[PDB]
Amino acid sequence: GRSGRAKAVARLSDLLSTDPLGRLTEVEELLRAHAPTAADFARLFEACAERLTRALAEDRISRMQVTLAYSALQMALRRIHHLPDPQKSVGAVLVAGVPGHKPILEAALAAEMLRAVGWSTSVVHPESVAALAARLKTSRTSTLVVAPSLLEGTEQEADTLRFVSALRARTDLPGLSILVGGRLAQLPPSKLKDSGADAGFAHLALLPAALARVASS
Amino acid sequence: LPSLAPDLVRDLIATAADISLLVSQEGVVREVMANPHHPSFGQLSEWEGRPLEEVLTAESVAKFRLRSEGLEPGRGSVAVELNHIDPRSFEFPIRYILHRLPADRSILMLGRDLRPIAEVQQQLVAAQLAMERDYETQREMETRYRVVLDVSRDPMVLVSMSTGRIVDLNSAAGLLLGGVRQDLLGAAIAQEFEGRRRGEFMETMTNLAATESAAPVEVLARRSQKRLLVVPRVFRAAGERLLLCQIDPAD
Amino acid sequence: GSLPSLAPDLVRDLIATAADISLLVSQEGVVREVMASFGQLSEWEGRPLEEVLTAESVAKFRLRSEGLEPGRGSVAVELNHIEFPIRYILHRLPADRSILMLGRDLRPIAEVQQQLVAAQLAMERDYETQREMETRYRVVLDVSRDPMVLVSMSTGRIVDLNSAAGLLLGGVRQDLLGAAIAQEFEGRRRGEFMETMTNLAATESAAPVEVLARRSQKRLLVVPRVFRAAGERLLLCQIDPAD
Repeated sequence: GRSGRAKAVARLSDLLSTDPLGRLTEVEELLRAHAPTAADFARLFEACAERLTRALAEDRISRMQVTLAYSALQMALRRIHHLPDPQKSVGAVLVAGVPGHKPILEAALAAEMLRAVGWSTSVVHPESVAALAARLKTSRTSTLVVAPSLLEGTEQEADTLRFVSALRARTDLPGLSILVGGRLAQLPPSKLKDSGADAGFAHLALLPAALARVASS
Repeated sequence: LPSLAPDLVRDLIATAADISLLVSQEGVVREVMANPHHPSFGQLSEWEGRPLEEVLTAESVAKFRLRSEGLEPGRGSVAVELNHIDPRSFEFPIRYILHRLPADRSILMLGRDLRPIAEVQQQLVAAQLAMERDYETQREMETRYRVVLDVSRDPMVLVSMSTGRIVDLNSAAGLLLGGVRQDLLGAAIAQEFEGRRRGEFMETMTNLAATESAAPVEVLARRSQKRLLVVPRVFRAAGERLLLCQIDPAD
Repeated sequence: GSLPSLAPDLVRDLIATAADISLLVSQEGVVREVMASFGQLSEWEGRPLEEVLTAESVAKFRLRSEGLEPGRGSVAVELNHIEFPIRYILHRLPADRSILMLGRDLRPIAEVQQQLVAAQLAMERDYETQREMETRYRVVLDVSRDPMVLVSMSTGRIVDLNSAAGLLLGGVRQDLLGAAIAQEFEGRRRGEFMETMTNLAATESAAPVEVLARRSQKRLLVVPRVFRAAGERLLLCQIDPAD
């Protein structure tokens, strides 16, 4: 019940840290019960990721183990949430990772949340800024969501800043709206504007709120 | 163990570990000790004279500081997984035990090579990426399916082989049967046709589909009470079977 | 030569922690000391080393160690105990001609790799169970008697069609895949034709464009619809005979 709810983050983190593939059914069971929407899944995943990050920092688990956990989460996600891309759409959006990073689960969750509220969505894990710009132009998409890697280190922040700057430095993407997450979105809001992003989502589950703000202005 | 000369001591350490680093109290790499019997790491001498922190990732810097700052002589640290940056910008992991040496408070780092594990990790990440790229292709195809089915003037109904219930259809089929979409989705297909029952109907359509140059089946729709003709086809989707029925007026 | 002087107990502990298993073996072949989840191995001390090696490994150890001299380098040999394999690096110590065997267990790396391989296989199999929409799309398009052609708005080329459309256009399906759609119709050009289609689709008028198909020489009526499909911009043409 709500007892189950209170225990979900701890139970999931344990399962993911020990035998994620062998106990994948239990992982799925917990997420089925406590993640009725992709936004709920995002809240639970991000909480677990903080715990896994700390465990890795204290050497209680290895990067290999985090990799197994992440694969199991991806499998669990696809057993539960897989919305059609909406045909009656409020707009088009592209979710991308930063070159040199693989936010596969985070980008998938971003796409689920955006599809759930009516956005026609595509997802790209681009090789470069140029390749991403090409995809934006071909799909005629003017809104870009940069998916953060919750289980990768702080080098991604400077990488994302260089990424956003590089995008803004171009002249072939006029009017592009850019949303960023992770640590960059957690700064005081005044700092956010300098980076070149139009809005930040401080947690993955706050992405719809951020997109709604950008779409308004 | 008997009495040991310094050169021999160095060689024993260098060959007991897969790789070992001697780092000054200040944090400068003093020596990279190669095990010649272990797969090469390439030239790492360039690390010598440079701060250890130059060759570690940010989380590994913090982890090194965490396990070394309070580390006193007498016992090794807990094992620490550190991620290195190679001179050629290669990134590789080593699991180290740290020892504080009492004579000069240097830290000797005794390593186990994790490169083979990292290689297989990269294969798994690549497969995760490939699966999600294919997932997105399926989403394109699902929209194509939706549009083709809905726009098609050819009346079509899709039925689950397992339950015998309608799983999809288009408006053209709905109009012939005499029902709206939401009422027909989930409905037992046999009960849409007068005189039919699930067992015999499903078996009849399944056998008929499995023949060549089959004739359409005459049915009488329960709702519209219109005489219709049905042509069944059977295919496998996601492990289970679907029955696709094309429906035409008999008159 | 940067290491400071190291006390003997420390040297022992550095070796013990760096290696997975180390054996000090007397000149005469007796295990003097074992330093190591391996099992106790306490019983090995005081026993001849050959008693704890397979016969193949006895032969290998004897060959690699007989010519091994102090201060003349070290030698690596893979040995199996009475079975499990260990990479041993052998040094002969000068004080007493004992042999120090520095062992690396490569089983853990192997098992960790197997975990990752099995995870990959399981993940790939999970996605195998959800590839249904491409199949549904193919079957519905193929079975449908309503003539339809799907065109990439990005490239202006046919991406798919059914046999009913093929008949009207005048070629088999496989020959029309990839064809520029405007060039199938006499007097049409890519730019102006796509504009015509896009404009009509937005009007939702569905009042058809009259074309003459090049291959079949049939006059046709084309009704366009435009849609987005997970990042792909597509044009669907429904086709009917005109004359």
